[PDB]
Amino acid sequence: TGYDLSASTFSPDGRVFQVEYAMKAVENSSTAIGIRCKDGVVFGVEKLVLSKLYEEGSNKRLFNVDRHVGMAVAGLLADARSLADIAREEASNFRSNFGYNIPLKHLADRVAMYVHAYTLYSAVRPFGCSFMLGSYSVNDGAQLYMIDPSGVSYGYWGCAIGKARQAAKTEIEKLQMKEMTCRDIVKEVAKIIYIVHDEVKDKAFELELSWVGELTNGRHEIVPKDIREEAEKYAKESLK
Amino acid sequence: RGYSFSLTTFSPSGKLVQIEYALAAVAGGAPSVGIKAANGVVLATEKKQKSILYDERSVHKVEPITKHIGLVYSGMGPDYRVLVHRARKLAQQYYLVYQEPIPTAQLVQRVASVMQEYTQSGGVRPFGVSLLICGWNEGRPYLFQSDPSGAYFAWKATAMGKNYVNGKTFLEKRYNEDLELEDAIHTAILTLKESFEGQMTEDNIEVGICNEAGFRRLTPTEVKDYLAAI
Amino acid sequence: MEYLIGIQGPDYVLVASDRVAASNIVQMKDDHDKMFKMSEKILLLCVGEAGDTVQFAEYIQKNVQLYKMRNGYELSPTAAANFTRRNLADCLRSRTPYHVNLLLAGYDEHEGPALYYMDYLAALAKAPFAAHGYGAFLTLSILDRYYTPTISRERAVELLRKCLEELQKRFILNLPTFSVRIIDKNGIHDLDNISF
Amino acid sequence: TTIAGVVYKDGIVLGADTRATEGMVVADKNCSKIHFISPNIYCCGAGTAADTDMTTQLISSNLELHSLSTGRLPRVVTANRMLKQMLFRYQGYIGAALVLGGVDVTGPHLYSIYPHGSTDKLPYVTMGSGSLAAMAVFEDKFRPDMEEEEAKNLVSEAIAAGIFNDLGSGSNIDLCVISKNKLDFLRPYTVPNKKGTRLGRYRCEKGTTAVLTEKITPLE
Amino acid sequence: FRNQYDNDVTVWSPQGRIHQIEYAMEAVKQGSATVGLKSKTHAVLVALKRAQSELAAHQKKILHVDNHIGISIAGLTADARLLCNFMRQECLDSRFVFDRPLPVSRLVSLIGSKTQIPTQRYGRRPYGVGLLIAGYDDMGPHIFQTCPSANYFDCRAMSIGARSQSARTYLERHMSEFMECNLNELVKHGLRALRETLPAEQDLTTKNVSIGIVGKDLEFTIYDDDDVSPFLEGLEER
Amino acid sequence: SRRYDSRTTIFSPEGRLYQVEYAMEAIGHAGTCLGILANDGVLLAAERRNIHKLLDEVFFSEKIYKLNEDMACSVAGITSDANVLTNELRLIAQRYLLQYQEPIPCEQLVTALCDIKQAYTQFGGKRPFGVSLLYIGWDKHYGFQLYQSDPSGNYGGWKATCIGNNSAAAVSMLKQDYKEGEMTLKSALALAIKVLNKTMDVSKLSAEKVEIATLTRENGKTVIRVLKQKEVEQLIKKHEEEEAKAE
Amino acid sequence: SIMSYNGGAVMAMKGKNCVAIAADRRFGIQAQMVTTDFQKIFPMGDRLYIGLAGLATDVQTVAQRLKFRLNLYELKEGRQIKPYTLMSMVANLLYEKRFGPYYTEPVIAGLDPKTFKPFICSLDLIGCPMVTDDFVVSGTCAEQMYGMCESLWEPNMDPDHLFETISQAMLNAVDRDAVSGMGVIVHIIEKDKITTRTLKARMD
Amino acid sequence: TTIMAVQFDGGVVLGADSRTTTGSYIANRVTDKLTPIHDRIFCCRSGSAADTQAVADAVTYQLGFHSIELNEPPLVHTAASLFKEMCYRYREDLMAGIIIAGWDPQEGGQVYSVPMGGMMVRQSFAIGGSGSSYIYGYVDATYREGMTKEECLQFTANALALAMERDGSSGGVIRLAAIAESGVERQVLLGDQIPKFAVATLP
Amino acid sequence: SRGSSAGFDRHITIFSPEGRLYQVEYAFKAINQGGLTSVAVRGKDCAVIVTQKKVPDKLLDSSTVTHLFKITENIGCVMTGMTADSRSQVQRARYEAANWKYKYGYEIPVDMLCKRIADISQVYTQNAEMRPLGCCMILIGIDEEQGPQVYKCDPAGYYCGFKATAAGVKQTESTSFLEKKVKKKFDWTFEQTVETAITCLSTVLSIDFKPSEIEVGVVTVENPKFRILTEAEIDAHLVALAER
Repeated sequence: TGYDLSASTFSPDGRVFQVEYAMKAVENSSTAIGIRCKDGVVFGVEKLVLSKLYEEGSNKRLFNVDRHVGMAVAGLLADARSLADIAREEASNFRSNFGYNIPLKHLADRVAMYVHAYTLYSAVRPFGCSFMLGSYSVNDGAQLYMIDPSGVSYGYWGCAIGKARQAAKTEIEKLQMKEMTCRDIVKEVAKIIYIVHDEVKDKAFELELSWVGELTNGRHEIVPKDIREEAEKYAKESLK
Repeated sequence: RGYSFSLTTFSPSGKLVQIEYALAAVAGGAPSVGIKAANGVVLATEKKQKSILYDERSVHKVEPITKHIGLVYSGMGPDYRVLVHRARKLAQQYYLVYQEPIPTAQLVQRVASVMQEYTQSGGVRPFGVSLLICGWNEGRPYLFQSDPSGAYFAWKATAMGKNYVNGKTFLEKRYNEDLELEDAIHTAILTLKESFEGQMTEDNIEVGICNEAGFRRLTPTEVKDYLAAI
Repeated sequence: MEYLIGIQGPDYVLVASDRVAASNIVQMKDDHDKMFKMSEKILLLCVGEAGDTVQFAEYIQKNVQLYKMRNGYELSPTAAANFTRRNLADCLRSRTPYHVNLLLAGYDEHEGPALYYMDYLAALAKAPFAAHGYGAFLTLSILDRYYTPTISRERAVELLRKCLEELQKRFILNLPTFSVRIIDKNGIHDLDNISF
Repeated sequence: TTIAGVVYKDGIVLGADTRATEGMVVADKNCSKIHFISPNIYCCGAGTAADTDMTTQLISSNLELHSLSTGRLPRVVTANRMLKQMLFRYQGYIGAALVLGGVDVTGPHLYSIYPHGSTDKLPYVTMGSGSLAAMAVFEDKFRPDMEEEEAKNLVSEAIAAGIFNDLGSGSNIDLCVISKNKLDFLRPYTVPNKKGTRLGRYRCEKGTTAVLTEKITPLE
Repeated sequence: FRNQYDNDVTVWSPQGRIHQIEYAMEAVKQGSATVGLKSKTHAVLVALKRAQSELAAHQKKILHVDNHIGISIAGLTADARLLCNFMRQECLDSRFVFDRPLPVSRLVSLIGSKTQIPTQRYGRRPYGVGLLIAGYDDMGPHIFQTCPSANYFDCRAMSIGARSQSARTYLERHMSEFMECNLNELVKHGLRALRETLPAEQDLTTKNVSIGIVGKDLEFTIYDDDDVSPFLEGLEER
Repeated sequence: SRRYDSRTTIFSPEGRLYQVEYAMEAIGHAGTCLGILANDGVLLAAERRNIHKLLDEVFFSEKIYKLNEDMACSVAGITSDANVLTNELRLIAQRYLLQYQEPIPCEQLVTALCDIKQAYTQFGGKRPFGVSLLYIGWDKHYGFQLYQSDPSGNYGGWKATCIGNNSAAAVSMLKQDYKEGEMTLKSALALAIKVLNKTMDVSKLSAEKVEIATLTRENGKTVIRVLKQKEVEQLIKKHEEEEAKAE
Repeated sequence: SIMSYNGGAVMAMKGKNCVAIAADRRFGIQAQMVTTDFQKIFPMGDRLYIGLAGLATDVQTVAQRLKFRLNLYELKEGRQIKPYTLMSMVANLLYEKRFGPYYTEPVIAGLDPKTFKPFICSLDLIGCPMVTDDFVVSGTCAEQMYGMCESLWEPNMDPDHLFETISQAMLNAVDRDAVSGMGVIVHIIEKDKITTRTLKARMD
Repeated sequence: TTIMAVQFDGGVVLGADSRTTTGSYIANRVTDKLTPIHDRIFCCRSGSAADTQAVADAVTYQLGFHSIELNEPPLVHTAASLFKEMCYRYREDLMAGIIIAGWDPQEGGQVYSVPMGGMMVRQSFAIGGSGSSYIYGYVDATYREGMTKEECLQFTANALALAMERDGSSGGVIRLAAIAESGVERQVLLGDQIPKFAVATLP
Repeated sequence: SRGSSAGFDRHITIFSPEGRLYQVEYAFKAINQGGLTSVAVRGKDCAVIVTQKKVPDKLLDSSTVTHLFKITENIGCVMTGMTADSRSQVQRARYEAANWKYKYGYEIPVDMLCKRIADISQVYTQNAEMRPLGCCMILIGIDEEQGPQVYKCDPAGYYCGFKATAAGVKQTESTSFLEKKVKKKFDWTFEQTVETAITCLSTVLSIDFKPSEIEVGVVTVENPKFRILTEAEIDAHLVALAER
């Protein structure tokens, strides 16, 4: 080609191909979904544990980047931890300069502009991960954004990032999620993660769940093991 | 963050091809005419204004630098804004040091030095503009051209832009030393009409004059009056 | 306090300096040279704050010798004086000032002989004679009394000895010996040390 | 130094004395203390005089940049911001105590810009050493929306009180009248004190001063 | 079709891959095998030690990071030492600021944060070393695996290096026994995993075996040439 | 970034510097400039390439630049790089004068500029200054001097030399007509216009197309002046007469 | 006072198409006279002088850096400098050292290089220009000099009366200053010549 | 200077005097010491005039940019955290006691003191300046829980009039400002509008 | 020539042998890669924005998917092109407007903010280490002396004032249609300007809009604040032009 070696180069069509290749690195990752609902946001990650020799809890893809924000990533997971620590730095400095918990819109805008800052220059490459930020407060309500390697930050009712994002989104669209509590959204999320998992390819994965919402007083926490076991039980019996 | 190497280098024949390609950008630009009269300098240019949705009174090509210095260009407009800004700042740095209006030739030296710096320094292309810099001091009018290379010439009358060589033959054929400033405005409009193609109005050209009263752009009513019987 | 003196004749510069290094009660060295050969016809005589004298003057000496190495010809004594003055004046308002009092003696082939006074602020003054130290207060009036511009160097050594005899008679510090040099067209010459 | 300014109905009248003192000795009898900033804005200067000179010349340069870049008439609030942010930036070590006044699209605006960077937008301000004499005249005789000649007479009366009541003030009254349509820079406006005329004729003649050496160096 | 995609680390391939990262992972696929593994009480690193010649000594594999953390390198030894000095400095900073041992997971997260930086900046290169990090803290023993892809792995047991697929096969086979082993059984399982990486003719001697153990009341101790003989025998045949 | 790098400061496989030789080629296509040493002066003689158009001739010369009280120069090559170099020469001469309170000798000034040109040919990755210079000057050390620099940062003392267009034929003529030690100022003016007449194959030699500057010593002062075109016409007509005396 | 360390006295005086600048000649450490030939008036052009009083190291430094910036100006600029522009150059050079200031207070006497209009000004140590039409003074005998010049200056003096006026002003002012004197050199700047005379002054 | 801000239900009432002194010379006698930081947030300035003006300008800048980023009206706690950050970071550099008072949709009318040194505390009423010392006792014996807008305006005007009576650095006119959801109502008390208190003359 | 090339001139922002800069022209193609079109028209007492609003996904929060941006209270913009590049210019425009008000005491004019963002955008086209932002920014606002102002800056750095303007895929069709509806008259009111905008967009798009499919931002001389019309208000204008 000749036009895909730099993030400071357009195609003759006007395409920055390093950004598109970073997004193709995103669509090689297993599916992470997140569903914003009436009382909160529930994330769910199809965490493929590649070897049996890893601990159950290795390579976590759900990140607490502030005590009201969570982060589900999909892509090159080192860049994901880099962006998670950027989001932590940003929420920390927001609280240190302005004196309150950062709004999820403004956190996602600042971290998306950090992501866009590596799509302009040849001295860096774009991040190879998309990620979903989810928060809850009394004023802002449930909120869910998502930021791709280009740096586009949109709001979502249900979002899906990874290799099976189309199957995940066409199963999220079947839900009237706007009128549901999080305790039903977890069973919906677990159902969708077990539906979209390919089982002839890359078997033996783990479902990594979390919520933030009313039922944690705005705190972003992973789903407890009893609720996560009954969500996986519902998803196993519903997958047939 | 930036590059630290010249993008303008020498070719085996001795050419600096990026300067010559910036000259290709200048030669494809809108025609500007400068004429140094006996008691003033006229700078006339052609507003390439298709698409009447454009606010023709929003962006000026003829553009003052001091009370007594005004520019006009041919080539890439945003590079011209950078050179306008740098020329205004350099002129006021002279005024901050010496508390005297900057001489025209000294400003042309400083802005040509800026345009030199963007032909050798790291990771830049040259400016795709030639300037026409008019000015009055010591009772004497000045007309200068700053190349994209950063070399500067002093002209009695010259033209740049599209069809610049035939415009310069026309200015060779029309200009004489005892020509006054209103005759200079007349012959500058004639030189722009020589390669205009499309019915001059008061809003698709732009004339600025410099004299002992200083530099000023002409208002479009005055330009319409200079386009009379024309 | 440390004493310098220069006397500029028609075709020579006669300089002398006290030959004493002291530490505030004791004369730790009684054969101490305060003269610094810049080039073959330039002496820089330096007194002042301890440490600053040797550091500054060896800086000046290496830059004048480096000029000769770069260029195949020496600095003129005027150029050496202005170079010394320029470095001292630049370091005056820096973090590390040099508190040094300077007599730059010199013979130029075209300009003739030249003597330069220089205080610690770096004011440069060409002079037919000059002196530093508190002994200058006692000796410059004798020099005003007896110097004529056409003085021979033998009468210059006798006038220098009058100044040093005044320092022995009237000045309060013991300054027994004086390193005496002379610069002319043949270079710098060690004369006899005036001793008491 | 006695500098002052009022806001009248159509604009600004600034005023200054013309004495420059070096110690308790008059250096200049005809100092110019009203400085050009922009064609609509001047500035009276008190304090450290080289600081006021270099400060107002720098802000005149910055507003000429600003007005060539915007193509508009510069505001007095822009000069006010530039002055107060720079004088605060230099911690009061630049002693430029200033009376800033001009007329824009929004009307007349008057400012007193202190050397630490505080500013007061007032209808009438005084600065300088004789500022309290001038402010006595202002608090005695000011009315809002006065005519032009009433305001000029008021400002020159206040500057004259500073002349005749402060030892650091004296020798002339300069005015600078700014309005929406006009700029009158009146120098001198009132000359209160003249030099007393000389009684003895001296007339030092050739041969009075003994000369040792003489050099004539011709030109062209 | 790949020649322009594999020379810089800031270049993605059209398959969404960075080839310099994969090349630096080949750099640890060609280091000598080393085995990490843990019980409920201990975490032991077991490393082969190659020698450039018969007369040369063996290049050491197991390093010291702190009194509760030890690592075993694989890949480029200068990047290994530079990264180990980073780890030592972070553990010293933790014991100076907090007067407590740095948690092993947080140190491994700092290693990931360090090594991700050159995988994204122009002209830089991935640290071509994979670590097996044995640590012990309040949350029990820990075996970690780091990659030049900057990913870090939290392992029940792990072997990296050349021919470590056979060791990973052994460790997958017998990892259900590790948590109830004592120290000596755990080190013998690690030695059998390490011995699986050898050719058919090579057997573990006191020359080519280095053992580093960190435990509950045991600081990180490296066992070398004469010290490994209480562990190497034993021993079952292959 | 390394793809887009130009590598201006690397050697050839023959050990040559490509950018220095290409800038030298650019000067080989530039305007003709020559200088001749004499016993009572040094001259410069420069072809105008910005010759015959609607130009103004504002300055005292197109191609002659005064460097201090005692030296002038003349350039051939990139006129913008030439402006940069002449400004730097003036700065070096005034920094010497600030530091020593005496005017700079000529070889020191030329050496100090050639250090900057060598610095842009060795490190920094920028293109070299594509300007050759001819330096004229008096000083108290070596007297009337004539120098010649190039983009490499080389220089040399010359008694007669030429840079620009047709410098090979010009230096051959300056071999075959110069007399070592027997040159006065007027005879060197004659030689200058002879070499300029025989190294311009286009146009009749005209006095509107050359700049000639002299550097003499009057009363202990260096007099630098570019010769007015009345004098230059008189010297060209003298050359016409001396060629009409070849019959 | 650091200004009165070396002493010094310069005044400049304006006439009828001519200016006069004058200095004392004493260089002195403090009370110790060192030389009697110290240059305090410096030529900055054909018809344009600067006179520097104050600290003698800063006298020499400001004269040399001004001649530096001036020779760069006259090479780049292609003309002699006007005296107003020289004044703004000196004011810039001194105000660059606003908090580290050159202990000198220069007077500038000159004629305009085009219309030969007389110019005098003085500056303070941080560069406040002061253009007068009669006289500027500077140095350690400033009050003496202002008294003598207010007493003796007349408007529109031919260079004979101008020389006699600045001569008597400098002599009778420096005979009341301990750290000033040891000779008075006077420059008379006309459209056709410069007249440099030194005066018979008291040497005590 | 006397500055004051009192919280009621639904908003706050701010109040300041108008005297700027240069020693004992009244340099400005009509000083506007209430500064609109945002549309429903003011600050009361006491201390060094240059310091308080520069800090109020910089917090106006930061808070306006913050509110345009977040597409929200700013909080009063946010404005006070910005004043606290700038007055604490430069606490050796500044002489600035600020009362930040305003309204926000999320928490109501709020008054925060950021005194010299740069701490920050939410208060029901806050006084500051050189003259606030003279009215500590009055505002303690007079402040009531649950006052209206008009009672808080009259209480602020009374306590300011008392402090302006005893302090020499306080005086001039009383500039009041009540900030609520509906907007900002500013008013100047002068002459007989300022509450008079009878001097105890000898009977 | 005829569009020739020599060297790296198609890869970094240096000149082609014709004097073109290919990377800037490719950024102009990158504007159209987004696939939306915005139209802004200035009245006599108003200036308005209309733009497309594609939510094809239905899991997108439609309130967050926008191209209208409040720069200051008086100045608003629509963005057209690459969304993250656009949001970067929105953050930079908000910075330059806020910094202008801080440095200068008065709000930034629309021509000065557009000049500022254009002078920022020029530097991308001259230094080779970065690419031009592939976005088109159209600022609107009310000037205190000139009334309504619409201004557009581009990836090249060209800004001009506009009587009406557009950016996007159908920019040439919108320019032709607005040359049609501007030569005869300015079609002016607040009602006629917001209808000329929606007619231009729904004419060159031929979609016959629903109120949930576009979004509108206005500035007027009476209400100088940049205000976004709601779905009810855009529905009122769609009823007003659906009855013709």
